[PDB]
Amino acid sequence: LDARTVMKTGLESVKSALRAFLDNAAEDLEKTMENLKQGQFTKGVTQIINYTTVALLPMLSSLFEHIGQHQFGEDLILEDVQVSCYRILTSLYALGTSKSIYVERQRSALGECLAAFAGAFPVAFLETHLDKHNIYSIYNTKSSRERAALSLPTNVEDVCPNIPSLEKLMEEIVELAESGIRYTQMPHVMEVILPMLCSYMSRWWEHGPENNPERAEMCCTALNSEHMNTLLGNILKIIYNNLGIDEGAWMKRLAVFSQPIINKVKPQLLKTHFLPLMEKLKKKAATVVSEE
Repeated sequence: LDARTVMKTGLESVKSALRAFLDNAAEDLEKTMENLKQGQFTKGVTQIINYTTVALLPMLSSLFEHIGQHQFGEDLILEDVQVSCYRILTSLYALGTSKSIYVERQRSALGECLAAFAGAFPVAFLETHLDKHNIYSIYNTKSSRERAALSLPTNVEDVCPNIPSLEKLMEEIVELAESGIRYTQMPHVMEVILPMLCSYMSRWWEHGPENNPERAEMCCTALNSEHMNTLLGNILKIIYNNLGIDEGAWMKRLAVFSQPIINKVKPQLLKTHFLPLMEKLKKKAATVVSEE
């Protein structure tokens, strides 16, 4: 797809076709939300679950990496498509924090779908405090009247009710890392939360005002080099605390997720906390696990 040219000059028929596609995808995701929450007992529900997990989540996630790495978020996701994507955040977060043996089988694809969408998402849902600067904000663009006219929560805190902000997600991550409990105790965080903020920072770090000193601290997201240091600290702490506990392929997926993340790491600041990773990964190298 070519979101740049499509948005700059495109026919309204195909325009509305794409907006209707996104709205219908969000609608299908929402109806799947309510009926897996109320549908613990099982089939049309099984048919729509198969539809979701086989086509809908994967192709949407693929479009998400597309938008992210082609940088097409600067054109396509602007007006009411981002409120559809707010609803998609609510859906995918409900999936991530959802506790269900039925979904435990396909939570693996859920993690990559969340990672892709957070990488492609143009609104700082994690920086609720500073979202006034974001020109992409539906609150800035839609305006209060059209916001109340449509289905907007009218609050930057309420735009994602159960979705936590970056600061409280960070305190949750550091608290669970300090606790250092078994992987099977609380897997959902490791295979859902981590990829989302990893992709989020991999996008928004160069959007950080530290990268562009001009227009700083009224730029759109304050995700600092100290923030990426903090998430490196989190990565090291959880990986060390869960080396011993039965590990898994999901960490190899997390390490692939952190591969773009460790690219931001200077190869000399690499050492003294990846040199510990050096030694505790190559004295433990008799495993299928591989990094770097």
